[PDB]
Parts: sequence; C-alpha cells; structure tokens
Amino acid sequence: MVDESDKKQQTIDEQSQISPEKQTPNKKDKKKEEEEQLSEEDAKLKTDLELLVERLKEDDSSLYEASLNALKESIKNSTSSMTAVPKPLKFLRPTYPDLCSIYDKWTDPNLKSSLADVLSILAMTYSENGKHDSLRYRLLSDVSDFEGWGHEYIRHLALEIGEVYNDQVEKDAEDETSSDGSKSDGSAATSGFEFSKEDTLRLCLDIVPYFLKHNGEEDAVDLLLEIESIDKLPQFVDENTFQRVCQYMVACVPLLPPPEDVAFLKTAYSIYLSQNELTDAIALAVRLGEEDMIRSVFDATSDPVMHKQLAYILAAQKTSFEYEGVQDIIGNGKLSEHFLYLAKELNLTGPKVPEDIYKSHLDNSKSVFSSAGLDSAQQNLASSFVNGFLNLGYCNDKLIVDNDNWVYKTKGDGMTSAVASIGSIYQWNLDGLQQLDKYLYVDEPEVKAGALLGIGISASGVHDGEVEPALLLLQDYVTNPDTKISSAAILGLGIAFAGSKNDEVLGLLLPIAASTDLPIETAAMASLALAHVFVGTCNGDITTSIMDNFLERTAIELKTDWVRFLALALGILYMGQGEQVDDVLETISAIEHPMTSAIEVLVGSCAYTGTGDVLLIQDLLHRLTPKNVKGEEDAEIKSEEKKGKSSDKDATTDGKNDDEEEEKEAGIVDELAYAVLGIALIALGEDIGKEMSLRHFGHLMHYGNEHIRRMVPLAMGIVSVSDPQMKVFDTLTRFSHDADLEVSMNSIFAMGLCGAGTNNARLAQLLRQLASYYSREQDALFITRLAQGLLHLGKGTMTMDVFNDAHVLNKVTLASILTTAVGLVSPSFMLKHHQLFYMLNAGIRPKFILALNDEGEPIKVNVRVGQAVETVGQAGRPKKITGWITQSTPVLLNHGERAELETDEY
Amino acid sequence: GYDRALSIFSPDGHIFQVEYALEAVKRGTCAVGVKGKNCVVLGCERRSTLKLQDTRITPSKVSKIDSHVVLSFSGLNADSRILIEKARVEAQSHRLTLEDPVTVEYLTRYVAGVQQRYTQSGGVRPFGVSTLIAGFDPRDDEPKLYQTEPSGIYSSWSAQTIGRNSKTVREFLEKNYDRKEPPATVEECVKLTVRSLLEVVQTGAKNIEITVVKPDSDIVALSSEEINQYVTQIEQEK
Amino acid sequence: TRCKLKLLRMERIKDHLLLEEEFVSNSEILKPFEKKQEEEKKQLEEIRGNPLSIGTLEEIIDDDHAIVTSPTMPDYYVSILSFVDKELLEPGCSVLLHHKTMSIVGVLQDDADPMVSVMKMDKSPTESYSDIGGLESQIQEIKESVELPLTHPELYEEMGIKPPKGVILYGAPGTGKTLLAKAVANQTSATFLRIVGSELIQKYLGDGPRLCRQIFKVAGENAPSIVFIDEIDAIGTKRYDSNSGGEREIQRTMLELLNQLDGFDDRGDVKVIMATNKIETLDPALIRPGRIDRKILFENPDLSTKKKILGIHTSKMNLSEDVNLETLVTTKDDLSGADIQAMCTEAGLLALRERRMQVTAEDFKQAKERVMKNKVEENLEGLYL
Amino acid sequence: HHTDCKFIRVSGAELVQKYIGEGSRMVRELFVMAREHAPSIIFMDEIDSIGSTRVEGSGGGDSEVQRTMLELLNQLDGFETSKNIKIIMATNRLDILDPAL
Amino acid sequence: AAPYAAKLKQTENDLKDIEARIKEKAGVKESDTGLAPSHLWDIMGDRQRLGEEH
Amino acid sequence: RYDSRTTIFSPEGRLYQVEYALESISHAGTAIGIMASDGIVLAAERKVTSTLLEQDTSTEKLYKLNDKIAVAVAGLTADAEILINTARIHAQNYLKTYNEDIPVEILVRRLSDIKQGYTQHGGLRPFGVSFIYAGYDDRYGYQLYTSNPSGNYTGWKAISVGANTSAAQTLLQMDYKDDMKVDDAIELALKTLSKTTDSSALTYDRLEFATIRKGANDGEVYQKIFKPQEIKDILVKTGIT
Amino acid sequence: TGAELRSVCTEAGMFAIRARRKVATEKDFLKAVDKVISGYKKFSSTSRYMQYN
Ligand SMILES: Nc1ncnc2c1ncn2[C@@H]1O[C@H](COP(=O)(O)OP(=O)(O)OP(=O)(O)O)[C@@H](O)[C@H]1O
Ligand SMILES: [Mg+2]
Repeated sequence: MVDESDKKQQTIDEQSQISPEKQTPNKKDKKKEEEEQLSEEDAKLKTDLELLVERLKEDDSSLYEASLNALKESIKNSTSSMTAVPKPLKFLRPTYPDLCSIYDKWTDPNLKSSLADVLSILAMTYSENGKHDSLRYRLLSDVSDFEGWGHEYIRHLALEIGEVYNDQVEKDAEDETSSDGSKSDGSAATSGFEFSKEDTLRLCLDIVPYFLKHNGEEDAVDLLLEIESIDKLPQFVDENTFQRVCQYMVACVPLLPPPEDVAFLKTAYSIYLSQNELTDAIALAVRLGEEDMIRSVFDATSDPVMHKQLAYILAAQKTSFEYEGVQDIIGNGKLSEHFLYLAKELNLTGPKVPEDIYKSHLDNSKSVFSSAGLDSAQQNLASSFVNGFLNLGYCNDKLIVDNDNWVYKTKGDGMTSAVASIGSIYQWNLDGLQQLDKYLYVDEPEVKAGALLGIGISASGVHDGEVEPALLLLQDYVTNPDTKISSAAILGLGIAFAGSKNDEVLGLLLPIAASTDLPIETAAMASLALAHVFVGTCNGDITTSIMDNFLERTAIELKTDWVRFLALALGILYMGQGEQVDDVLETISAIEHPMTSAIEVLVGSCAYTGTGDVLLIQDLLHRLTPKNVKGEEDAEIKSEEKKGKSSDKDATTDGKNDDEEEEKEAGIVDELAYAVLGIALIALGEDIGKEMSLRHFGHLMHYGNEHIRRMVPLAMGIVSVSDPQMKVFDTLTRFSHDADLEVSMNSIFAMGLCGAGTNNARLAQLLRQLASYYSREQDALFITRLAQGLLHLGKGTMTMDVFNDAHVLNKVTLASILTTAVGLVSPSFMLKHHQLFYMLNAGIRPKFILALNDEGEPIKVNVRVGQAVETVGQAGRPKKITGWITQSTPVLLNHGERAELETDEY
Repeated sequence: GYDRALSIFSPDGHIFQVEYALEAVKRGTCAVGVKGKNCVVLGCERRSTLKLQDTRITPSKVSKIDSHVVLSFSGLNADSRILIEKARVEAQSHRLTLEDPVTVEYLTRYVAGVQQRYTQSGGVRPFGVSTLIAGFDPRDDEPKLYQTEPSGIYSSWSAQTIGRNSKTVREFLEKNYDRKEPPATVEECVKLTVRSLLEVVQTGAKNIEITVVKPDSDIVALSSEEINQYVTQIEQEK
Repeated sequence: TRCKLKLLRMERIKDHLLLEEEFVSNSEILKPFEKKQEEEKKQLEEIRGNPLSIGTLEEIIDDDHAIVTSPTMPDYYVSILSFVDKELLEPGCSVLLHHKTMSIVGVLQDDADPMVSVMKMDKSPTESYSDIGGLESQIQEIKESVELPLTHPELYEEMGIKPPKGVILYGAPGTGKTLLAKAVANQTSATFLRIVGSELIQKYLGDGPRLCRQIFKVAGENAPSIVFIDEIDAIGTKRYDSNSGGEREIQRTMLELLNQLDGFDDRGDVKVIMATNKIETLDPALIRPGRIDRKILFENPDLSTKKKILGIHTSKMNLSEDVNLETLVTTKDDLSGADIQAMCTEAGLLALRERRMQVTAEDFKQAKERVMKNKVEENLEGLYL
Repeated sequence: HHTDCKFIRVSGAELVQKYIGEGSRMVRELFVMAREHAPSIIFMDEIDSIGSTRVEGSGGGDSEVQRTMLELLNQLDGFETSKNIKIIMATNRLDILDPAL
Repeated sequence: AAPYAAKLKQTENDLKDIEARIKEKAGVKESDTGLAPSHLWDIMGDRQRLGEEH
Repeated sequence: RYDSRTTIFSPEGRLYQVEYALESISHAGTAIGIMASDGIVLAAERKVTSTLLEQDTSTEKLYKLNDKIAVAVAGLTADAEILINTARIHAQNYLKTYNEDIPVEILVRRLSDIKQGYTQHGGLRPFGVSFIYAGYDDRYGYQLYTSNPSGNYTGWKAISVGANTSAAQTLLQMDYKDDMKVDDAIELALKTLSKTTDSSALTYDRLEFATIRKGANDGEVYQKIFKPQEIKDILVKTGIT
Repeated sequence: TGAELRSVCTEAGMFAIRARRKVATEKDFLKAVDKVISGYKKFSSTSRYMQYN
C-alpha cells in the first residue's frame, strides 16, 4: 500500500496506489503544454490500461478516489475534451472508471447524483468508437477481483435502461431531457445496444429484457431471435435456450396489455419453430389461440414428407391433445388429401382414440358404488342423478339403468334430468345411445327432451372424422317446433362439439338465437349454447348474440331469470379474446339503461383480462356504491336493481379467476383469499349481496387452481352451514375434486356431516347430496381441472357450463343443467406403432425446486412410481419421464401436460 | 459389556477382546491375496507416511517366513513384528525335526496356534493382526492360500482381502473373480491384484507393492517399474 | 434475473392488494350483520359485567354446576349457565366468571403456558424436499410410514389394516437424517414438534417423566402431528446429574414412552420419528415393533450418491472455473454427505482468507486435503505406527 | 464491541432462570431472549468443572447444553436474514468433548 | 451484484406486508360459542346473577 | 473407562496405554537426527536447566550403545536407563558370537520387540522412550531410524521426537537437501532448535552433540562426541551468539 | 411376538401399494416374513467371530 518507489515492478504498483506518477503529474502536464506530446500520450495509453488492471485487485475506496481525483477534473478543466479532438476521445477509456469511482465506490450524495448524467453522455459518444463495449466487457467477464467492479459495471449498463424507459413515460424523449442527456435512437447508440446484448446474454441474463420492454416493440424481440437461434445447440443445449424463451412470454405476461402481449408471443413461437423442437412450438401456438399458428406446425411435419414416416403420426398426436377440439377440426382433411392411410390418421386426431385408452385405465380402477339407496319423494330424484355423478366418464353400469323401475318413478322436470344423468354414465363413449332411445319414442314429451341432453353428453368423445357427430342426430329435433325439444337439442350440440366451430355446427346455430320477442323462459339455451361454442378460439363477437340480447330487454323484464342468464352468456362468448372485447364494451354502453349497466361490468372483465389491476379496483368501488349513496341520505325498480347487484359480484370473481391462471405463478395462494374477504366486506355492506358471493367462492377456487386445498374450502364450509343456500357446497366440491381422495375426503366427511345431521327440508337436502358424489371418482379414475392441463396457464371450454351455474338461487330447472359437467383429463401412456397402452415408469414431483422455472421444468431426481398411473393433480403435477435408463427417448416432452407420452425405442 | 476382562464370558457369547482385535486390523495397510493355478500373488498396500521415509532400509509390509511361504499382514505393526519372528523359529524347526521343508498347512496351524494361546490366556492380550499366508507345498505344485485371524481360527480362501476398507475390495473381488476358471497365467493374476490395490491408494503407483510366490521356492518382489506398466494397461482400458 | 422477476411479479401484487382490502374491510365486516351480531354483543355484555374474573377449572359436575379454584385464591361453586356448554369445559381449562356472582359466562382460554412454546416450532428451513436428493430408495420408506398415509388414506384401506406406526432413522453420522425429519414434515404441513433427547434428561429428579407426558399431551391435541425425538441415543450414557437426576430417571423416561406410544392410551394418529445414531444403544423394548414399526438404515453415502449431494451444495456456490467437480467424488470413498457440506464450507473458507467474492476450482482440491487432515489423528498412525 | 453484540455468558447456571429454575429447558429460552437483543454472541463456557453433581453426571453436563443449542439454531437460519445469534463454544481441550460436538 | 441484488431487496419488502396482514386479520375476534339454545339462558341467568345462593 | 491395564481394548481397537505412552514423549526435550551421505549428526536439547546444574561433565541424553551405533534419548530418562543397558549388553553379545559389530537393523528390531513385549505380556508398564538410532553397518552404509514407544520402527532421512515434534519436523523438511553436507546438517539442527525451544538464548550448555562419521578419516569409524567448547564455538559461526 | 406378526401384514401391504395391486397374495407374504426376520438380527446385538469362517 505504502509507497516504495520504482525499485521493482511490484513496488511500482504500490507507488501508484497512493499517487500515480504515470497517470497524474506526467500525463496532466503533458496534455496542458506541448501538442507534439500527443504522440507520447498515445503510446502511454497502453501502459495506463495495465496499471488499472493490476490495481483492480485493490478494493479500498480511498486509494482509487484520491488517486484519480485530478484526472476527473481534467475532463473539463484543462483538456476540455477538444484541445486535440481525436486524442482526448480515444483517451476516454481510463477516465471513464475515474468518474465511476465517485459514483459507486465513494458515496457523496451531491456528486453521485450529478456524475450519473455525465456518465450517460460519455458512454454514448465512446460507443461510436465501439471501445465502450470493450470497456464493459473486461469487467463483465472479469480479469481481477474487487467488491467494486461487481456493482460498478451495472452503473454503465443502467444508463441505457434509464433513457429508453423515459422516452415512453415522457413524450419528449431524446437528449431534450437532461436526466440522461443522451439521444434515444440514432446510429451511435443503437449499435452499442446490440453489441452489449451479445456479451450480457452469454454471461448474464440481464439487459436483454430491459431493452425489449422499454422499446415496447416486437422488433426488439425479433432481433433476439437471430442471436439465440445460432446459440441453440453448439453454445448450449436446446433445453437451456428454451428456458429463456418460454420465460420471454411469461415474465412480462402479466405486463403486456392486449395488443403488446399478443405481438410478443408471436416472436417466442417463431423462435421455437426455428429451433429443433416442434413440441415447444405447439404449446405456444395453442396459447395465442390463433388458427394460423396451429396450422403452421401441423403443416411442417405433414406436407414435406411424402412417406407416412413418424411425421404423419406425430402431427395427429399434437392436434389431438386439445380436447376443446379447435385443433381437431383444422388438422382433419389434410390427412384425407395426402391419402397415405385414411383409417389410422383420422381416428388418431379425433377424440375416438381417447375413448379406447380410457378402458385400459378403467381396468385398474375397477368399479365401486356408493350411490344413495333412498326412494320416494324428492329423495328419489336426488338418488337417480347421484348415480350418474359417481359414474362420470366412460363407465359400465348398464344393468342398473335397464331396471326401469326407479327411472319411471321420476316426475316433472325430474324426468328430463333423470334421462340426462343416464347419458353421463356413457360420457365420452359411442355406445350408450340404446338406453336413451327406448324412452324417447314412448310416454310424455318430458322423457323425449331428457334423451337429447344425454346424447349431448355422450357425443363429447365422438364427433370428429364424420363418425356419428352430434349434428347428425340433433338437427331433426331443432326442426321440430316444440320449445322443450328444440331447446334441449341445441344445448347438447354445443356441449359435444365444445370449442369446435365446424361449418355445419356453427351455421345451424346462425339464423337462430334471434327470437326473444315471444316470452319463453327456457330460451336462455338459445344464446347459452352459442356462447359455449365460441370459447376455445378467437371470437368474432357475433352479431347474432348481441342483437338478441337488446331485443329481449325491449320485449320483457317480467322474467328476471331469463335476462340474468342472457347477461352471463355474452360475457362467456367473448372469452378466448380480449383485444376485440375492448371495442364491444363501448358498443353495449351506447344504449344506456340501469339494466344495461349490469351487462357492462361482466364484459369489462374479459376485455381487461390478463391485465386486470385497473379491473380489480373497479370491481370493488362498484360494491361500495349502493351503501355509499344511502350514506348521503343518512346524515320495475326491483328487477333492474337486482340484476345490477348480482352481475357485479360475479364479475369481480371472474376478473380475478382469468387473471390468476395466465399470469407469473406464485400469486395463486393469494387470489383465493381476495374472495374470502370480498365475502368478508359482505360478512356485517349488502344483506342480499351475501347470497350471491357464497356461491361464487367455490368456482373462484376451481377456476383459479389454488395451491392450498386442504384448509380453506373446509373452513369456509362450516360458516356456510348456518347461512342459507346449500348450493354453496356444490361449488366448493368442484375445486376439492383434485386428485381424488387426497383433498376430497375431508370434503366427504364435512359435507356429509351437515347433510346427514340436519334434515329440515328435502329441498335443502338435495343440493348437499349431489355435491358429495361429484367430488370423488372411484380409485382416481379421472380428475377434473378448469385448466387445459396442456398449459397450466390455460383455461378449458367444457368446464364453462360449470362456471355459469352459481349466479342464481337453486331451482329444479337448474338441476337439469348441472348433469353436464364435462372436462375430462386423459391418463398418459407410452405409445408405439401398435399403440401400446402401458406407461413404463414416471417420476412424479409434488413441488418443483427450480427457481429457473414457475411452471417447473420437472427435476431429474423426482420420486419414482410404477406403470399406468393417472397424471396426478396438485402435489404431483410436475412429471418427468423415466425411460432413459431403459433407454427410450420422448418425442413429445411432458412436463405434467395432459398429453399422452410417446417414446421411440431404437 | 464384558470387555473389562478377557476370561469372563459374555451373555452374548462373543469375547469382546477378540472382536476389538479385529477392529484394530482395519488400521493397518490393505493386503490382498489372489490364487491362480500356477501362481499365488500376494500384494499389499505400502503406505508412505512422509517423503523422508527411506526405501533404502525401511521394512516391506510383506515378509518371507521361510524360503517358499510368504506372509503379509494387516494390523498393529508392533504386534506383527513378534508374530512374524515366532512364526519363523518354529518354521525353520520344522526341518530340524523332519528333514522336510515347511508345509503351508502345518504353518497356518502354528501361526493360529501362537495366537489361540494368547487369547486362551488372561495375562496377555490377543494379537491385533490378521495375516494371509500364501505358498505351495514342497511335495506338490497346487497353489495354497491361508488366513489367520486374531481369534485363533484359520480358513482357506480362493482370494481374500484384509485391512484398510477391506469390505470394498472384497465386493470388488467377487464381481471380477471366477472360481470356475481362476487365471492360469501369472501376469493376468497380478493384474487383478493391482486393480484392487488401486482403489485403496486412490492415487499412487509408487504406493502399490506386489510380491509373487511361484512353486519350487521361487519368491520374487516386483520392480516398481514393472508394476507401473500394469497400471498403464488398467488406466488405458478404463 | 428475468426468471426471478416472474415469481416476484405475482408475489408483490396479490398479497399487498389483499392487505389493502383487509384494512378497509375491518369496518365492512360489521355492516351486513349489525342486528344479529350487535344484538348478541349486547346480551353477552349485559350478563357478564366487568371485569371477567378468570379462574382455573378444576372440574365440572354434569348437572349445571362446577367447582372452580381461582388464582385470586377463593374456591367457588359456580353454575354452568349461559353462553357456555358442558362440552366446552374440560379440566385444566381457564374459565371466565362474572365477578359479582360467579356464573360461568364463557370459556375463551385454554393455553398460556411457557411449556407449550418449547414443544412447538415457528420453523422456516432453508432446505425443503428435493434437497434430500439421492438415497431415494430409502426416502421412499420414510414416505410410506409418515407422509403418504396422511396424504391419501385411500391406499391404506385399499390394502386394509392400520397404516404403519412410526419409524427409527439410524446409522452413521452425517447421513442426512435430520434433514429428513424437517423435510417430510414440510411436505405434509403437519404440526412438527421437536425435542432433543439431551433435553429429555432433567436437572430435577422425577420431573423427567412429567416432561415426557407433556410431549404426547401436546401431540394429541394438535394432531395430525409429527413428533421428532432427536437423538434418543443420549439415553444410554448421557445424563445431567446423578444425585438429582440419577439412574432411576433414565429408565423411567423410557417406561413412560411405552405407555404413551402403544399403551392403553395408544395415542393413535401421532407419527413418531426417532433419530438415533446407534440402535444397539437403544432399549430392547423401545425397538419393539408396533410402536415404531420398520427401521431404515443409512450408511456413508455411496460413490454415485455423493454426486447428488455435491450438486445440492455447489448450486449455491459460484462454480468451478476449470472444473474438476466430477473427480472430487471419486477421491472420497466411504464418506458422509456432511463431509460434502464441510468441503464446500472449507472451499469458501480458503477463499474467505483472500476476502475475494468469487470461488475457483482449485480451492476445491486444497479444501478436501485440509479437512481430511483434520479427521485423521496423529495417534491413529501413532498406535498403528 | 465491534459487531455490536450483547455478550451473554451462559454456563448452565440455575441463576439465569427465575421461572423453570434450571438450565436444561432454558436452552429454548436463550434463543428467544437473544432474539430480542440481537445481534448477540452466546458464550456457553463448557468448563467441565463448574458443577458438583453435573461433573459426577457424565464428566460434565455442559456438553449436553451445547448439543441441544446447535440443533435448535439449525432449523431457523433465516429468521431475521442470515444469523445474528452466534454460538461461541469454548472448552479447555477437545479431548474432553464428544465425537458429536 | 445489481441484477440479483435489487430484486432480493423487493422480496424483503413483500414479507413485511404479509406479517402485517396476520395482524390486520386478527383484529376481529369474537369467538364466543354458546349458540342458539343459550339465548334462553341469558334471561334465566340474569336472575341467578342477582342470586345470593350462588 | 478404558484407560486401565493393557490386556483390554477400547471397542475402537485402540489400546489407550500405547496412545498415552506416545504423548509421554513431548514432555522431554526436542531430539533431531538428520541423515546425510557424509555422516549423521545427532543433536539434542535439555528438557530444563538451572544456573548450577552441572552438564559439562557428562552426557545423559547421548549414550554410545557400541562403537558404531549410538542413541539420542527423548522421554523419561528412568525408562530409558534400563533399555539402554539391555541394548548395550546385546550389542556386545553380537560381538562375542559373530566377531562383527552388530548391524543397525538387528539392534533396532531387538528393541522394538522388547518395548512391544512390556505392553503385550503381563501387568508390566509399557515404555515411553523414543530412541533415534543412528548407526553404521557395512551393508547399508549410513543408517537413521527411530523407534516408537509402541514397539515398531521406521527408517528416515530426518526425524524429530521429543518436545515440539510437529514444528521441529516442518522446519527440517523445508530446508532439507538430499545429498547435504555434514557441516550443513549441524547448521540446520541449531536453526530449528532456536525456533522450537522457549529458551531466550540458545546456549552451548543446553546442547549435546555427537557425530558419527567415516569421512573423518577413512578406514575407520570415528564417533566424535562434541565437548562443551566445540559446541560453544559452532554457535558463533552460525551467529546465534 | 404378535408385533412381528403385525410386521408381516404391514410389510406385505406396502409392497401391495408399490406393485399397484390392491390385494395381497402369498408371494408378498414370503418377502414380508424374510424382511422382518433378517432385519431383526441387524438391530439387535450380534458381533460374531464367524464372519470369515
Ligand atoms: N442424500 C443427501 N442429500 C442432500 N444433502 C445431504 C444428503 N445427505 C446428507 N446431506 C447433507 O449433510 C448435512 C449434515 O447431516 P445432518 O445434520 O442431517 O445429520 P445426521 O446423519 O442425522 O447425524 P446425527 O443425527 O448423528 O447428528 C445435511 O444437513 C445435508 O446438508
Ligand atoms: Mg442429525
């Protein structure tokens, strides 16, 4: 440390720690006197650089501060940075750390502020040279140690981030602001940013985003593509490159509003397409929900290869996975055109092959019955629906149904729903139609109507490849003029095809849903079906649906139930879009009535989705407003008010739900809790409002996919035994279902306690009974999620009928609706060319470790479990493939996706 | 338990002094024996304590008792030293009586004999040394390998390992070795020994020592160079 | 950095918005029910006066009376009457009297002891599940007897019979046993009691078994619950005193365990873990099955296993600059996973002398030598040589 | 003085507890007091000659005080941000100590 | 250490918000059980309350 | 616990009594042999001293066991005394029987048995003596060994026993030279003895010295014990005094 | 003991869970007795002089 002169080279370094003699006196004097000596300075630049490098090891603040103190002055005081033009410019390399030594190493508040601005200007000017990049680089990849450089190099980087962000917030931009003093664009700092990005991608992960989001442009992202696609395999493996990429959309997912968010996700998709794995391509293409992106990956395997190969099989598998059926329709017909084989290809794309795999799983799971033995009165009706709820999905319980005794003892609306429940036994199955047919050609019209509902449910698993579509059966019934028959028919058609907007299906539903002049309560099903059809894909925001809603309001207001169902139907229709839904909010609000305001708050949720934080505060101010107004005083109307209040509560919950799925992923615990308290505001603000908020809570949880499932449903349940409306329990159980008999036991004991214990109305009893059977499927037969499973940020289309029903007081008519509850998840199995129905081994993982993921790319350690197990729900969701030690290679990466495994053994 | 003294038995029937005697064997250097069909190779780890240790005059871990029986040890080095000398007075004495050189079968009994004697008594501790005695008979040419243990129990093994992480070498040996065909070439059998010893040294080719007994009173100690070539064959293939 | 932010994005917004909600909502809870709830508040208020004289309940006779013994000293023959039930009153509870006439106006209190603090843990471990990595065959064993019959009771009725009671984790030191108890209890979210077996010996005579009554009295109320008795090896030859702890106590504390864990009491639905480094130290009747069922033996981690354990520790670290990481594992044979955590401790200590902030590959090799020298004594190769 | 910690000397004593009155279940208590007055240095002097019935116990009970203190300290490593409550152990020679201290 | 260091600092601000929520939430309590039957006992008990025989 | 008699082992296969006997050694002064191909120096340090302790009339930490093998002693001098007599008696027994002055190996091996023997048999105490054996035999030339109290031996190029064994060993191997000189070997022994020993000045009277050489006149073997004055002079040369 | 008899039933039953069979059969009883007898010697004291002979 102490000076020891020029005795050896070691002690020269110690000499310049206190006072440099080759950077301070000599150089200073030299610059301020002769200008022949500019030639001597140029040679001495190299020497000066070395002395910095050697003393980078030293860290103490005092011996960098004072040492380079008079050099820091010289910039403006003696040199003025223009006494020899080129020469001070290229001698800015040692002087730039001198400035940083007062910024970061010493903290003097007055100088730390002031010299931040100075650093920005000189960074820009010296990046013209391209030597400011090299200045950053020697500290980024390091040469020596000190505490100092590790904080210092960022100060240089931060200058760039500073300016670019500011040009958006303040419209003036450029060097007109004195907060940087550096121009925003221009070919002098643009080339600096590109070069900086290269070094920082290799060694860090840093400034590469700050630049993207601050530019605000997809262009920034498309530059990124170029550099990364080189890096894809030689610099580091495919996997490492990917973790950056799916992240590209996710970190700023919850902070790109609609036009930005879509434009960025286009680029991540394209990066994946360029790289080796098309498996990563399909996942992002589904995300966007655009028809165009789906087609491109499907085409990429199918069209170039003339031969059948792996390629045709792989295409079919990828499109099959979405059980929306949006991908299914699009991908079909290319298989027919190419014509290698029709028979295998068409079936494999359709959900027909998913029926066959279910049988293999079912064999393990067997059948255990537990259905209620009660008969007579409303208890007969309760038990017959309960049988269907326990045998959801493909199950065989033929003989019980064939005993027509209990079937015929149902009466009224009970008959319709009884026939519908029979259909859910053969849910996702071609056979079952026989049982329905018997009733349909005999007795009163009531059983005829219920048959059509059951056809709907059964047809879910078979409606593609032109193999018994729901359309075929149900067209005849629509033609028939009776209201009960036609209403039932179009409800079932919507369910079966789900998100598929095939020409025949869509175009049948196109002239209709435009009569609401005639007063029919059960014409809710008119719009309700069409809304269901629309979800799963981008929405035209159809003119048929918008027109009829307005017309209904003109015609009637007597049937309160009718207009409430209608309001929800618009909001569900617009799901699968948010860019276009900003427009239609204004369109609805053009015509203003207090009744119309109820519709608006629902549609606000969809428009603002995946962006809601302005939406959240809005849906809370709304809640406050009735009471607030009463406050003011404290110091026909019936129908309009009630619609107003109920809509808001539903809207609040809906906003939260869609938002929590797409967004980041930690926050999921928290969003459930926002409901408990919404209810709490409600717990001493509206008495009427409490009734609605109870029912909403359960579907809040199911939609949101909460991490905690043990404590919260059970605790809430106890309070709500006292409170009226037993439909609260039904909504809780749809969440609790999870992986069966983990979560769902506590629910069976708890719900069973209130139900068995208290009888004081057979009406109250009925709701409680149905909920209990729903929760469990025997021996983990299937699971239900609202989410796709293929994406855990996804949202289904079949589960939207579940979401609809919790907005209204319980009714016998509503019971018919509740039979439908479709939303199946398939159990993965390793496939072969002979279509092997067994998985070898898998790792299952409760909680991802990785802080390099949210979703969690499954750890390679896991806990090992056997063959042929259902894809586990929460506390099991990350799934890694064990097959590598028996040396099998997945073709289709599986992270806990719905998607069936496929392996190639060599 | 009943380690307060040697003569008192034990509810558990195990004399503790013998059990602890075994434990002491693990202190000392690893030694391994492997028989061929025409060879026995007796190798031992020769662990170097410091670089000031001579190779001029410092004892080898392997000691010839007589001119055709060879002996290695594992254990308390102090104790081994008198055990080897006692073995030897008898061994030579075997010729005084019979005018026949020392038979390997008579010799294992004797070494087990001095040891058994010390255990039986109460006013001596047992030897904390298990030994491997390798050799052939004078009369015949079939390879013979014996062991003595502290206890005073002796066995024959095809190949056997003792001292310093003995377990890990024992398992290694099972997998490599074949009892259907023991190696019938002296070189390949040596190579099996080297591979074993590699493990316990971790790194060394100047700390592996190999000795060989061959029939008709051939005993040789292998060059440090010669062992390094075998290590060279083993590192390349791996 | 940008990966960290995705996580940081959800976490901030969602909870801080709920905080802002709850704050406003304190008022709001009163507003929908203010004539059932304030009606109830009124009637509560009227009968009980002020103050509320706290007594401690000795016992009730079931007929609508009780005998209480206050701390203020007088005993009183009270009535169980009004806003109180016979099921809510159980010995050792602290009951609320109205002062001017002792009528039991409610119970709002059961615990306030310093004692129960001891048993409970306010825990936050820095290593949770899947930093137990490797030895996975035998973590699967602790799962089956602790984690998985809590998580699905389904499986243990599908097979029928009782789910196996308890476990003993036992073997060599360093084999990761501690981290197992703390990490399987992270998974379940069951009440983790923790007491050491050097804290089961007492410096007062015959209070030792009273303490052992406290552990499963606590366990049984907060159940489902995982009771860790850490180091129950210290029962056989480690004792605080001899004329005020003595020989009687050591045996009695073990007799006490027997009655808790499979005595009449039985105390079903407490999963018990016992870590002990030697099972030949332990009592023959406490290593009786059907109170601790199967035993899991651990051994000094094997050569492939120590790869796993090296990756857990050097994931924190700045990695090797030249890389020799795979050869570190090879040199070690018959060695603990605690040697691995003492090796990355030892690498960054050599680094700490320089007070440099990076770590390089060469520190690894040095650090392994340093810490192997510490292990081996000068009388081991004194006794031997 | 440099770190600014309360140097709290512990020794197993019966004088540091007016409530339980012994140093066996005052290992738990030590952590909570030192947590109020953090950062702190815990100087548990294992003298192993302090007692009169502790020394008769097992050669010294003070080793037992240290083994409980370690583990307790292990499960909360980030209860305020890192550690804070430093366990300074001290003994004459390490012969006198256990293989698990 | 700016890329991880800044972000680490925001994580500590989050925790403090959470702890504050437990305190905010705990502020209703209000846990007196006696139910619907004991609404009769409160009339009965006003007469026992001015009773000198208890 | 196991700190008793010699028959009994510890369950870790340790005889505590050999381990303690080692530790006896470092409570008596430092003793160093350094081997060189020009000769061996043996150098020793006094355990303690006073100003009227006579130590210029006799040695008592350097004994000749014969006319070609001599020993430095570190440890209890009482235990040493009996073992030196037994060694010396044997040294002449070998002389009588074979007409050769006893080989270095036969003499170390004998005494290793004897030390071992007092531990192994009976109730007798083990010995707590480290002898640095420095000899000549016409087989191996120059030879250094040292024997543990444990009753085993190892050959050396340098060794230190007695107090401060670890440090004294370290400084020796730091500056050791493979061929060395006899003269340098004497210098390296004073250099080490200074830093290890807690006496303020290193005095001739705290030193005993003997050298065994065949290079001080060949044909013959000359054992040269340094007298006080020779010791006193060589400190000067190395500039400690 | 009948505690060991409970360790054949429990031990045969966790092999039922892992195989993904719901029932128990005879073969899994065979492994279950062998695991409990053989494991019992290890916990208990045994330090024989018959580990080389
Ligand atoms: N398989 C493993 N995976 C991860 N870390 C491991 C593994 N095994 C050991 N460790 C590490 O070694 C550390 C030290 O071991 P730990 O404190 O758990 O002791 P133990 O074997 O129970 O000893 P005792 O209970 O006798 O004091 C662990 O905390 C953990 O960091
Ligand atoms: Mg432990």
